[PDB]
Amino acid sequence: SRRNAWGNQSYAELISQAIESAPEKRLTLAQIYEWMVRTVPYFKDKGDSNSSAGWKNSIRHNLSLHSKFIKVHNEATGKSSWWMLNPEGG
Repeated sequence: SRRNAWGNQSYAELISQAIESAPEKRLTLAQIYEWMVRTVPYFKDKGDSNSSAGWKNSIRHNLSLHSKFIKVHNEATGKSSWWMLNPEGG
């Protein structure tokens, strides 16, 4: 309701852009976080503060909710599961 500024875009859309931006089309959980700061500098100010741990959890709900994302079995012995968009469309 009070969304504005860069755009009332949903986080699912911003996460899709990051994966779509990558060539292999694959990113780990930590990469989404770093990419958001890169694709959304407005978060650089919070990086110097603990408040960073807040918005990061919100993203975690999107990864679990909306099967839009598929889980990948990391060969690194499940060190960091890779997130990918479903190939049925996108």
